[PDB]
Amino acid sequence: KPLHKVVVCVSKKLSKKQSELNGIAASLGADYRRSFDETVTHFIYQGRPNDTNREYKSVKERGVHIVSEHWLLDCAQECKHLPESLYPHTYNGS
Repeated sequence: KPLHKVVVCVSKKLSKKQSELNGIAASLGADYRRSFDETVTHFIYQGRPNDTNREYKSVKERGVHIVSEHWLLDCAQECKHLPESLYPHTYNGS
């Protein structure tokens, strides 16, 4: 369980795939919340440079890790806790 200290929350933006992303997180030992709260450590979000998305801005200011969906996908592929900084919300794929 590489993600044992993680609590993910899938952004509203990624609602279409929330169960998939939560399941990947749980497979790696993480917990998840269905909406954002003070227990979340990692917010899964896809956005753009200088993003004005409301939920993104809110989470950003709380200092929580904001990562691309590809952070979960690649952590699962590698069975490893990959660094968050390689997977900003502006990362769209390899």
